[PDB]
Amino acid sequence: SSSDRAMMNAFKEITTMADRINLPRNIVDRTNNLFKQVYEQKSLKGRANDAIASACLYIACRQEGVPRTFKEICAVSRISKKEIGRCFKLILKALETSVDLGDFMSRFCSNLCLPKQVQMAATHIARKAVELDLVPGRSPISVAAAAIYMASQASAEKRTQKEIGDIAGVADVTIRQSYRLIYPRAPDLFPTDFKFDTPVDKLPQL
Repeated sequence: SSSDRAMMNAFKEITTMADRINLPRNIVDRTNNLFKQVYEQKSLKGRANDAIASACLYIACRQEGVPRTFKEICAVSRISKKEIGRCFKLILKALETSVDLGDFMSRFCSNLCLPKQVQMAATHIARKAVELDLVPGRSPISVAAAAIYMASQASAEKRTQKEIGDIAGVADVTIRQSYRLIYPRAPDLFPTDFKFDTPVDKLPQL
C-alpha cells in the first residue's frame, strides 16, 4: 500500500538513525509506535516523513531519559534542525490535548469534588471580577482559587484555603490576597439565582 510503503521506509530510517547513535531497541520500538500514532494526522500533512521520524526519535529519547540529543539527532538525519524542530512542536500539540483557558474551574472543581452549581457560581464570580477590573495584575489561577473559595464557602460544600491551595498549586497567601479584592463586591459577583447556605454578608473575612 502507498500508506504502508511510507511506513516501511520510515521504520527503515528510524532503525538506520538509531544504530547511527547506538540507541537500544526499546527506544526504536517506542519511536515506531509514536510515529504510527502521529504521521497521518492534520498538522503533519505535507510534512516530510523523514522529519516526522527524526522528531519522533528525539521524543522517544526525551521520554525514556536518554539526554542532550536535539543537535545529535539532526546530525544523523538528512533533515534540517528547523524542519525537525517544527515537526517536534506539532507532535507535542498532537500528544497534549490538556492545558489552560475557567478551564481551571472545570479541573479544580472535579479535583475538589464540587457540584455543577458551585463550579458555575465560582466561574461567574471569577469572570465578573475581571469584567469589573476588581483583580488587576492578579494570577488567573489565584483569582480562580479565591472564586472557588468564595463560592464553596457560600454553599453547603465548603472547602478550605489549604486544600484549594493544594489543588490550584498556589500559596494560601495568594488565595487570601485575591479573595480580599473580590470580598467587597461579593453580593454583585454571585449569580442572582444562587441559593446561599451561608448568607453573602456572613461570608468569611480573610
